[PDB]
Amino acid sequence: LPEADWVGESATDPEGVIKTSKVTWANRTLVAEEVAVIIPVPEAVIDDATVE
Amino acid sequence: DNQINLAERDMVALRLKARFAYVLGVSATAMGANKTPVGVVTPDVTPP
Repeated sequence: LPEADWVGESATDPEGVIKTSKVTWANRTLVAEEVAVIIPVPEAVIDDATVE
Repeated sequence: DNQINLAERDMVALRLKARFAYVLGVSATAMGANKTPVGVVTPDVTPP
């Protein structure tokens, strides 16, 4: 965030100067990553079983 | 050290300017060639 302040009045003092300030932004990222599994089985066990 | 930044101090200024010239018509008359059109009374410096 920027930051305002009380200025005062002077042509010559360190006060009466309006101080400068900065708004800033940053980056966030969605990065896609892969989750997986392999599940191997004998084909004869698929053939013999009573369920899918 | 004498620098004033107007916007940085919330100030303004009036700049006032003029452009002027002057010429004296030292020139010829019926009396001669380079006659001056002005004379002066100078102040008294006597000690009386």
